[PDB]
Amino acid sequence: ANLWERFCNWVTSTDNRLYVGWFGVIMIPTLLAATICFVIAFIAAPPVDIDGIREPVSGSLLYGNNIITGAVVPSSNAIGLHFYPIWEAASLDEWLYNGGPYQLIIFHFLLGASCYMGRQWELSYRLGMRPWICVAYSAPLASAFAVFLIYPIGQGSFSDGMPLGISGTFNFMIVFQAEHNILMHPFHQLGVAGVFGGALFCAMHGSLVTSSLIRETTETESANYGYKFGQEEETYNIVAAHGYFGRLIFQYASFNNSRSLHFFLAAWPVVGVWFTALGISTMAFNLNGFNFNHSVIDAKGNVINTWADIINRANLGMEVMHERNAHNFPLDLA
Amino acid sequence: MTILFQLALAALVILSFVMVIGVPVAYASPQDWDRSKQLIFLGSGLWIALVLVVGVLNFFVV
Amino acid sequence: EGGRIPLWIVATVAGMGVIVIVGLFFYGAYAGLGSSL
Amino acid sequence: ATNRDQESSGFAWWAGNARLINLSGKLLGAHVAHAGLIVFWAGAMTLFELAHFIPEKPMYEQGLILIPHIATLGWGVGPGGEVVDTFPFFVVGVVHLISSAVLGFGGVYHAIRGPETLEEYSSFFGYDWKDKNKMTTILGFHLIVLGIGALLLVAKAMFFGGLYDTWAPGGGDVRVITNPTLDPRVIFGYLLKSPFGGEGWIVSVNNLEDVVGGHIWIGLICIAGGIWHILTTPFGWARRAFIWSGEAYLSYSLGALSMMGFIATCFVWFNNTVYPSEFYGPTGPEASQAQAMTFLIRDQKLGANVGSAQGPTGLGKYLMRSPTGEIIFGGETMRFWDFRGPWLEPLRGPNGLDLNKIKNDIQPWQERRAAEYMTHAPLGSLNSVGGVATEINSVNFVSPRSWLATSHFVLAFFFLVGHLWHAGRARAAAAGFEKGIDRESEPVLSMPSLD
Amino acid sequence: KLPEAYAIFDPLVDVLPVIPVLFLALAFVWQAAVGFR
Amino acid sequence: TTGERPFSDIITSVRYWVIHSITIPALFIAGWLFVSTGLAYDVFGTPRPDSYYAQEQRSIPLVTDRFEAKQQVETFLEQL
Amino acid sequence: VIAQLTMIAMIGIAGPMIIFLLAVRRGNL
Amino acid sequence: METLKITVYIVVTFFVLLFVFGFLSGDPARNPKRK
Amino acid sequence: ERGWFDILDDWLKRDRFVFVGWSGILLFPCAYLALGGWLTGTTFVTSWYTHGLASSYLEGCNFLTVAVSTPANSMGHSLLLLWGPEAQGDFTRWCQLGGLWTFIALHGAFGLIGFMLRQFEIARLVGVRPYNAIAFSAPIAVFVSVFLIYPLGQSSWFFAPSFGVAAIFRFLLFFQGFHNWTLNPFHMMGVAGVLGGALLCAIHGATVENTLFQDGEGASTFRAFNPTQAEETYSMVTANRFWSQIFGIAFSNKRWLHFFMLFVPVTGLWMSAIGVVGLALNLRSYDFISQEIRAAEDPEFETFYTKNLLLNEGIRAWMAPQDQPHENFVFPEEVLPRGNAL
Ligand code: CLA
Ligand code: CLA
Ligand code: CLA
Ligand code: CLA
Ligand SMILES: CC(C)=CCC/C(C)=C/CC/C(C)=C/CC/C(C)=C/CC/C(C)=C/CC/C(C)=C/CC/C(C)=C/CC/C(C)=C/CC/C(C)=C/CC1=CC(=O)C(C)=C(C)C1=O
Ligand SMILES: CC1=C(/C=C/C(C)=C/C=C/C(C)=C/C=C/C=C(C)/C=C/C=C(C)/C=C/C2=C(C)CCCC2(C)C)C(C)(C)CCC1
Ligand SMILES: CC1=C(/C=C/C(C)=C/C=C/C(C)=C/C=C/C=C(C)/C=C/C=C(C)/C=C/C2=C(C)CCCC2(C)C)C(C)(C)CCC1
Ligand SMILES: CC1=C(/C=C/C(C)=C/C=C/C(C)=C/C=C/C=C(C)/C=C/C=C(C)/C=C/C2=C(C)CCCC2(C)C)C(C)(C)CCC1
Ligand SMILES: CC1=C(/C=C/C(C)=C/C=C/C(C)=C/C=C/C=C(C)/C=C/C=C(C)/C=C/C2=C(C)CCCC2(C)C)C(C)(C)CCC1
Ligand SMILES: CCCCCCCCCCCCO[C@@H]1O[C@H](CO)[C@@H](O[C@H]2O[C@H](CO)[C@@H](O)[C@H](O)[C@H]2O)[C@H](O)[C@H]1O
Ligand SMILES: CCCCCCCCCCCCO[C@@H]1O[C@H](CO)[C@@H](O[C@H]2O[C@H](CO)[C@@H](O)[C@H](O)[C@H]2O)[C@H](O)[C@H]1O
Ligand SMILES: [Cl-]
Ligand SMILES: [Cl-]
Ligand SMILES: [Fe+2]
Ligand SMILES: [Mg+2]
Ligand SMILES: [Mg+2]
Repeated sequence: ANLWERFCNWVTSTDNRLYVGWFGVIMIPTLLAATICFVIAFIAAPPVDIDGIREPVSGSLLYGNNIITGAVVPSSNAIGLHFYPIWEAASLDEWLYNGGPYQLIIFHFLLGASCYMGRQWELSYRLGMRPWICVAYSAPLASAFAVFLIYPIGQGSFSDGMPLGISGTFNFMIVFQAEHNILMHPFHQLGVAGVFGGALFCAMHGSLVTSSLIRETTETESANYGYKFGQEEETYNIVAAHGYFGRLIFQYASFNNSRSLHFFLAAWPVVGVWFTALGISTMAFNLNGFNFNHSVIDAKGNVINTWADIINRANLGMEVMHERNAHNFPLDLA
Repeated sequence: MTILFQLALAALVILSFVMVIGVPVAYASPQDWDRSKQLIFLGSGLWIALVLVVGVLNFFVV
Repeated sequence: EGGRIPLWIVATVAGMGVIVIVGLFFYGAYAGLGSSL
Repeated sequence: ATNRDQESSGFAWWAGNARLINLSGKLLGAHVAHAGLIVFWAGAMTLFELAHFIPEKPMYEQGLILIPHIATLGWGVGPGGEVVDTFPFFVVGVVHLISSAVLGFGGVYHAIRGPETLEEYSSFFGYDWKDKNKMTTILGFHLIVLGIGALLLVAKAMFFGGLYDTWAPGGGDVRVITNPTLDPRVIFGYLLKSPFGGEGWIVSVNNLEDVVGGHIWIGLICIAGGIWHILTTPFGWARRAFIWSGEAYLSYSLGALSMMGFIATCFVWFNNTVYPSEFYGPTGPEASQAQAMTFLIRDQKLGANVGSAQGPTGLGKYLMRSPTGEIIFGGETMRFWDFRGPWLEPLRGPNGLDLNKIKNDIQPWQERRAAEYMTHAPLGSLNSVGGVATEINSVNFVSPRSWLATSHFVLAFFFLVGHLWHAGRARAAAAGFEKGIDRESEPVLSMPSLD
Repeated sequence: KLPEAYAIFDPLVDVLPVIPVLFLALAFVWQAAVGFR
Repeated sequence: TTGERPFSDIITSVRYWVIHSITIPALFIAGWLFVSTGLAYDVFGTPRPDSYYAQEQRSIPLVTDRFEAKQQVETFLEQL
Repeated sequence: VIAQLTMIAMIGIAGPMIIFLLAVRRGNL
Repeated sequence: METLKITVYIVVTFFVLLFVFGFLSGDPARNPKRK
Repeated sequence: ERGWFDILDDWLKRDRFVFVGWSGILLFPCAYLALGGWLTGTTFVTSWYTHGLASSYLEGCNFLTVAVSTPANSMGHSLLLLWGPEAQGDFTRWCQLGGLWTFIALHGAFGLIGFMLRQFEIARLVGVRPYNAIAFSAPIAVFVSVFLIYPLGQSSWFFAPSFGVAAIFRFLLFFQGFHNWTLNPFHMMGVAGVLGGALLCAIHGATVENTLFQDGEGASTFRAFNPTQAEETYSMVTANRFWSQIFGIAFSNKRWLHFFMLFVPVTGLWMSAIGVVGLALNLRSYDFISQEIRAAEDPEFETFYTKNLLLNEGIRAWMAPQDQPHENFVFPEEVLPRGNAL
C-alpha cells in the first residue's frame, strides 16, 4: 500500500511488543523528554530560587543531596504561572537558576501521562476488551494533575507545585496541613479510607484466593506450578473461599459472585482516590478542612480545648516557620 | 387587597400541593382516567389563573 | 407474623428517621455546646 | 414493564436510565422533567437568597451566588454595586419557579402518560440515533436557540439598561454599551492568547465592549451554524471519524461540558469583570495585592520611604521589579503582579506601579477598598470559618469565588470521567464487545505471540 | 428580605431549595416499591 | 441458610412492630432522660459547663500523682 | 421553628404518598 | 534561543498532525470485530 | 454417652448466622467491650483531668473531635484496673483518670487475638489453608507496636494514640515534629505497601472487569457468572497481552498474582511496625549527619531536608505547652521560633 497507510497500520499494530497507537505518538516523545530532563536535573542541576527571594535551594546529587533529600525544585515564585520554556531565558544559566527544568518536566509528564490513559482505552479497543481500565487509571492521574497543576493555578504559582523529590514531597505535605488543615477535610479522609481500604481488600482477596487453591502440586514444589497460563478452569474454589469468609463475618457480608467482588475491588480505591484528588483540587481554591478551633466554650466563656485545638497548635508551628524569609505582611493569603 | 391577595396566594399553594400529588397518581392510574383528565384540565386552568391573579395583585400590596 | 408491612415502606420510614436524627445533630453543631458561640 | 426490568431491558436498576435509549417519548419526558429541576433550583434558590438578604452587607458576606449573577446584568444595583431595588431579584426568582411547574408538567406527562416512542405518532419529533441528518437538524435547532440566548445578553447590554461595569470611569456603575467590539482580530485574538500567566486566554477579557461584541459574534455564528446543520448532512470524512449512537453523542457532550466546567472554574477564580468583586468578593490575587497596598499605605503614613525600603531578602519590602522590569508589589504577592483592578490602576503608569502617584495620590477610597479586600480574601473552612486554617472561630465567611470554583472543578472532573466511561462504552458497543469477549472468537488467540 | 406581603411564606421559602434532592431520593422509594427489578 | 427466620420476614410483620413501637421509643426516652436529668454527668464525672473552673482560676485541674489522683480530683471538686 | 419543620414534613411525605397511593390502587409503577 | 524555539514548534506541530491525521484514518474500523 | 467437652464443641460449632466457636469465647466479650467502651467514653466521658480537654458529645464535641483519651503522664504505664490502687473501685474516678483507655486497649488486644484465632478455627473447619489469618498478623503488628510497645518505651501511656479521629491526627503531626517519622525508611516501606496494595486492588479489579468473557446477553454483566462454574470468568491470556503491551510486563500466573496481593500490603505494615518499635526508644531517622555538618559551616547551603527540620522545630515549640501539660512549659513569646511577619 501507500506510505501513510502502512505507517498507520504499524502505529496501530496489535503485534508490536509495546503498543504504540495514536496516543502513543504524543506519549513517547513527551515522556522521554520529561524522563531525560528529570534524570539530568536530579543528578546535576544547580540550586533553584523556588520562593523568588534569591535564596536558592539545592536539589541535585552533585550539589550535596542524597536520594532522600534530592529533588527537582519547583520554578521561582517571581515567575508565578508564567510560561517559562528554555527559549524565554537569556541563557541556560538563568533558566537553571529560576527552576526551568521543573516546568519542562511536569508539562511533558502530565501530557504524556494523559496520553498513557488514552493509550489504555486504545489498546483495549484493538484487543476487543471492555474499555474501563483507563477509568481506574484516571484516579492516580487526577492526583498528579492536582499537585503539579491545579494547586499551582489556585495559589497563583508553580513554586507551590509539589517538588519532584522525596523530602520535597514531605515539605509540600506539611505546608499543605498548615494552610488547609487537610487532615480535617472529608475528601482527604475519603482518600485514607480508599488507600487503607484498598490495602485491606488487597490483602483480603490475595489471602482468600490463596486459601482456596486447588491441590495440583506435591510438597516439594511451589503451588504456583499448579496454574498454567491460559488454562480454561479456575485455579481456586470460590465456593470454599465464600464458605470461609461468610462464616468469618456473616454469609451476606461475603461475595460469591467474582464479577461483583472484582468490581468492588476496582471501585473502592478508585473512588476514594478520586475524592482525595478533589480534596487537593478544591483546597487549591482555599475551601479547607473543618475548623473547630475554640468551638467548645464553658459557662463563663473560657475556651475548653479539644483535640482540634491541639492540631491547631501544631499547624501554627508549621505556619510560622515555613518559608521563613518570604513573608513581609501578617497574613499568608496564598 | 392585602387579604384577597393572601388568600389568592394560599389558594395557589394548596392547589399546587394537590396537583403535585394528583397529577402523577392520575396519569399512572388504570381506571377512572376520564374523570381524571377533566380535573387535570380544570386544576391546570385554575392554577394558571391564580398565578395571573397573584401577579396582578402583587402590585396593589407592594 | 407474615409479610404484612411491605419492606419498601419500612426502608423509607427508617431511612427518614436516620435523616431526621442526623439532621438534628447538624443543627446542634450550630447551637448550644460546640457552637463556638 | 415495557423494558422495565433487567430480564427484558438487559440493564439493571442502577443503570435504569439506559432502558430509555430507544424510547424517544419517555426519554423526552426525562429530559423535560430534568430541565424543570434546573429551572426549579434557579427560582427557589433565588427566593431563598432574597429572603436571607440584608442589602447593606456585601453580597459576598452572605453566601449568595445567584443574586450576584442578576446584579452583574445591571438589575437592582447602582453606583459601587449598592443595592437600590430588590424587586428585579424577586421577579427572576418567581418567574423561574413558575416556569418550572410547566416544564415539570410536560416532563411528567411525557414520562408516564404520553406515547413511549414518538416515531409512530410523528416523523418530525421521532428520531433514530443513526439518522445522521435528523441528528444534525435537531442540533441545528438547539444552535439557533443558543444563538438567540447570546443575543439576549447583547439586547440587555445595548437596549435594556446595560450591564454592571466595575471599570466605569469615576467608579463602578451600570452602563449602556454603545460601541461593542466587532473587529474579528480582537474577538478571535482572545482565543489564540496563551492560557499561562499574564495572558489567560479568554479569562483575560477585561472590558464589557469585548464581552458584548463577543456575544454578537457567537449569536450569529450559532444561528448560521444551526441553519447549516438543518440544510446539510455530515460529510464523508465526519462519517468515518465518529461513532453514530445515542451513547456516543452523550459522550461528546460530556467532554464538552467538562471542558466548560474547567473554564468556568478559572473564570470565577481570576476574572473580575464579568464576576465583579463588588458582588463576588475579591479574587485570590486581588486580596494578596490588596494586603501589600494596605501595609504600604500604613507604613508610608508613618514615614517610610517605600521605594527605598529593602526587605530582609534584599528585594524591596513594598516594591520590586517583575522579571520584565515593571514596578510591582513585593513579598509573596510578587506572583500576583498580572492582577488588574479598578482600585489599583490609578497608581499604575507605563512602567508599572508609579512611585510619585503612590507617594501623593492614594485616595481614602483606595485605602478602604484595599482593607476590605485584604480582609475578605477567598480563604476559609468547609464549615465557613473565614480566614486561614489556624484562625479562631468568629467570622462566618467563605467567598462565593471559592464555592463556585470548587463546585465546578468537582463537576468538570466527574464529567471528564463520564466522557471516558461513555466514549469507551460507545466504541465497544458499536463494535460488538461491550458485554465481554466471545470465548470461541477471543481475538488475542488469533494474534501472533509477542515473543 | 422578601417584600412584606410575602413574609408569612418565609418558612416555606426556606425549604423549597432542598426539593430537587428529594426527587433523587424518590427514585429509590419508587425502585424499592417495584423490588429493584 | 442457617435456620433463623429471615430478617425481612421479621421486620415486615405486625407482631414485630407491636413490640418495637413500645421498646424503641422507651429506650430513646430513657437515654434522653439520662442526659436531661444530669445523671450522665455524675455517673461519668464529666464537668457541666459551669464546673470546669472555679470563678477566678485559669489553672487546669490536671492529675499529678498516681496513687492519690483519686483524692486530687476529690480536692479539685471541693474547691469549686 | 414549627412552621419550617411542618412545611418540610408535608413536602417530604408528598413523594412517598404518590408511591403509596399508586401501589394501593395497583397503578402503573 | 530563537532557533530552539522554531525547532521545538516544528517538532510539536509534526507530532500533533500525526495524532490528528492518525485518528482521522479510519479509526473506528481498527478493532477485531464489527467494522 | 460422649463427653461434655465434645458436647460443648458441637454446640460452639453449630452452623448459625454468626459463627461462634471456641475462639468466640475470647473474641466476643473483648470486641464488644472495646467497642462499647469507645462508644461510652466518646459519648459521655471527659479528658479534663488527664489532658485538660473536652472529649465527649456530652461536652459539645462532634464525631471528628471526640475521643477516649490516654491517662495522665503521672499514671506511668499503670494497668489502671478498676479495682487497682489508683481508682480503688470507684467507677467515676476511674473514668476521670483515663481507665477507659487501658480498658479499650487491653480488651482490643485480646479481641484481635480472638479474631485471628477465629480465622484459624474457621479455616480448619471449612478445610482451607489459613492465609487470611496469616495476613491478619500485619494489623496485629501495627496495633501492638503503636498502642502498646510505643508508649511502653516512652514515659507513659499518655503518649500512646488516644482513640479518636482528631486525636489520631494529632498523633501523626507529633510524630512529624518530634520523630521526623516521614524520613524513616521503615515508614517509607509502609507507605509503599499501602499505596502499592491499593494500586493492586484497583488494577486487578479493573482488569478482571475489562477482560470478562461474554457469558450472558445482559448489558449489566454481573448475572453472567455462577459460583459453581468450573471456567475462568475473564481472559488471563487477553489481560496478559494488554499489560505486556501497555506497561512492558504482566502477570501470567494467577496463583503468583494473588499471593503477591497478600505479600505487598502485609509486608508494608510489618515494616512500619518495626519503625515504630524504634521510635518507642526515640531511635529515629531524624537527621543526616553530613547535611548537618555542611549546613552548619555553610550558611548558603539549603535543601528540602533542612527546610523540613525548621517546620519540626516550629511544631515542637508551638504544640508542646498545650500537648504536654504535665511539663508546665511556659515559653515566653520572645523564644518562640518564627520566620518573618508570621
Ligand atoms: C432526573 C432524574 C430522573 C428522571 C427525570 C428519570 C426518568 C425516567 N426514568 Mg430514571 N432513575 C433515576 C432518575 C431519573 N429517572 C435514578 C436516580 C434511578 C436510580 C434509582 C433511576 C432508575 C430508573 C429505572 C430502573 C427506570 C427508570 C425509568 C425512567 C422513566 C419511566 C419512569 C416510570 O415508569 O415511572 C413509574 C413511577 C411512577 C408512576 C410513580 C410516580 C413517578 C412520577 C414521575 C413522580 C412525579 C412527582 C412530581 C412531584 C409530580 C409533579 C406534578 C406537577 C408538576 C403537576 C422516566 C423517563 C424506567 C424505564 O426506563 O422505562 C422505560 C425504568 O425502568 N429510571
Ligand atoms: C423540548 C420540549 C418538548 C418537545 C420536543 C415536545 C414534543 C411534543 N409534545 Mg410535549 N410538552 C412540553 C415540552 C415538549 N414537547 C412541555 C414543557 C409541556 C407542558 C406544557 C408539554 C405538554 C404536552 C402535551 C400535554 C402533549 C404534548 C404533545 C407533544 C407532541 C406534539 C407537539 C406539537 O405538535 O406541537 C406543535 C406546535 C405547537 C402546538 C405550537 C408551539 C407553541 C409553543 C408554546 C411555542 C414555543 C415558544 C418558546 C420557543 C418557548 C421555549 C421554552 C424554553 C425557554 C423552556 C410532540 C411529541 C402531545 C402528544 O404527545 O401527543 C400524543 C400532547 O398531548 N406536549
Ligand atoms: C454544539 C455545537 C456543534 C456540534 C456538536 C457540531 C457537530 C458537527 N459539525 Mg458543526 N458547526 C457549528 C456547531 C456544532 N457542530 C457551528 C456554530 C458552525 C458555524 C461556524 C458549524 C459549522 C460546521 C461546518 C462548516 C462543518 C461542521 C461539521 C460538523 C460535524 C463534524 C465536527 C467535527 O469534526 O469537529 C471536530 C474538529 C475538527 C476535525 C478540526 C480539527 C481539530 C482541531 C485541531 C481542534 C482544536 C481544539 C482545541 C481544544 C483548541 C481550541 C481553541 C483554538 C481556536 C486555538 C459534526 C456533525 C462538518 C460537517 O460535517 O458539515 C455537515 C463541517 O464541514 N460544522
Ligand atoms: C474473655 C473475656 C474477657 C477477657 C479476656 C478480659 C480481660 C480483661 N479484663 Mg474484662 N470483662 C469481661 C470479659 C473479659 N475481660 C466481661 C464479660 C466483663 C463484664 C463483667 C468484663 C469487665 C471488666 C472490667 C470492669 C475491667 C476488666 C479488666 C480486664 C483486664 C484485667 C482482668 C484481670 O486482671 O483479671 C484477673 C482475673 C483472671 C486472670 C481470672 C483468673 C482465673 C484463674 C485461671 C483461676 C484462679 C481462681 C482463684 C483460685 C479464685 C480464688 C481467689 C482467692 C484467693 C480469694 C483484662 C484486659 C479491667 C481493665 O480493663 O482495666 C483497665 C477492668 O477494670 N474487665
Ligand atoms: C464471657 C462471655 C459473655 C462469653 C460469651 C461469648 C458468646 C458465646 C457470645 C454469643 C453472643 C454474641 C455473638 C454476642 C455479640 C457481641 C458483639 C456484638 C460483638 C461485636 C464485635 C464487633 C462489632 C466487631 C466488628 C464488626 C465487623 C467485623 C464488621 C465488618 C464489616 C466489614 C467492612 C466487612 C467486610 C464486608 C465486605 C464489603 C467485604 C468485601 C471485601 C473483600 C473481603 C474482598 C475480598 C473477597 C471477598 C469474598 O467474599 C470472596 C469469596 C473472595 C474470594 C474475596 O476475595
Ligand atoms: C414549589 C412549591 C411546591 C412544590 C412542591 C414539590 C415539587 C414537591 C416535591 C416533593 C417530593 C419530590 C418529595 C419526595 C420525597 C422523598 C423522600 C422523603 C424520600 C426518601 C427516601 C428514603 C428514606 C430512602 C430509603 C431507602 C430505600 C427506599 C431503599 C434502600 C435503602 C434506603 C434506606 C436508602 C408546593 C406544592 C410546596 C407549593 C409551594 C411551592
Ligand atoms: C420522571 C421521573 C422522575 C422525575 C420527576 C421530576 C424530575 C419531576 C419534576 C417536576 C417539577 C420540576 C415540578 C415543579 C413544580 C413547581 C411548582 C408546583 C411551583 C409552584 C410555585 C408556587 C406555588 C409559588 C408560590 C409563591 C409565589 C408565587 C411568590 C413568592 C412566594 C411563593 C414561592 C410561595 C423520578 C426521578 C421521580 C423517577 C420516576 C420518573
Ligand atoms: C463570547 C465571548 C467571547 C468570544 C468567544 C468566541 C468567539 C468563541 C469561539 C469559540 C470557538 C470557535 C471554539 C471552538 C472549539 C472547538 C473544539 C472544542 C474542537 C474540538 C475537536 C475535537 C474534540 C476533535 C476530535 C477528533 C480529533 C482531534 C481527531 C479525529 C477524531 C476526532 C474527530 C474525535 C470573547 C472571548 C471575545 C469575550 C468574552 C465573551
Ligand atoms: C465501657 C464499660 C462497660 C461496657 C459498656 C458497654 C458494652 C457499652 C456499649 C455501648 C454501645 C454498644 C453503644 C452504642 C452506641 C451507638 C451509636 C451512638 C451509633 C450512632 C450512629 C450514627 C450516628 C450513624 C451514622 C451514619 C453512619 C455510621 C453511616 C451511614 C450514614 C450515617 C450518617 C447515618 C462495662 C459495663 C462492662 C464495664 C465498665 C466500662
Ligand atoms: C547524563 C547526565 C549525567 C550528569 C553527570 C554530570 C557530571 C559532569 C558535570 C560536573 C558538574 C558538577 O559541578 C559542580 O559545580 C559547583 C561549582 O559552582 C560545585 O559546588 C557545589 O559544591 C558542593 C558539593 O558537595 C555543593 O554541595 C553545593 O550546593 C555547590 O556549591 C559542585 O560541587 C560541583 O561538582
Ligand atoms: C491542527 C489540525 C489540522 C487538521 C485539520 C482537520 C481537517 C478535517 C478534514 C479531514 C479530511 C481528511 O479525510 C480523511 O483522511 C484520511 C487520511 O488518509 C482518510 O484515509 C484513510 O481511511 C482508511 C479507512 O479505514 C484508513 O484505513 C487508511 O489508512 C487511510 O488512508 C479518511 O478515510 C478520510 O476520511
Ligand atoms: Cl518551607
Ligand atoms: Cl508577603
Ligand atoms: Fe482475583
Ligand atoms: Mg450544640
Ligand atoms: Mg425565614
